Amino acid sequence: LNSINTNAGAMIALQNLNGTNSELTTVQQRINTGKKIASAKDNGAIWATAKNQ
Amino acid sequence: NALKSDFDSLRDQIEKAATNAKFNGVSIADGSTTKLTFLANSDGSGFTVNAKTI
Repeated sequence: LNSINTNAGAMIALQNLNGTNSELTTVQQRINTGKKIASAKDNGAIWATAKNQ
Repeated sequence: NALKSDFDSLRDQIEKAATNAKFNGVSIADGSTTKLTFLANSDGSGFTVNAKTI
């Protein structure tokens, strides 16, 4: 296909770029807090355990 | 009598120090359980640590 109306490769590049953006957001939250479990959204079990302890 | 009172105070302090040694609601030295098992591999194998009551 040599269509003018759509191009799936740009879509796949957007998905990969958004996944890299999400992983950067995770690393950025973990660097600005200094903890890998800094909130219940990260992982609730160890989070609540450390909070009560 | 004074030496006996010192002995009893030391013994009560050991009992408190033994009872208070817990983390995350469990203890390996208070005698509440025989052993604790932590994950050792991805298949579910454990790393047993026998309790040693003090």
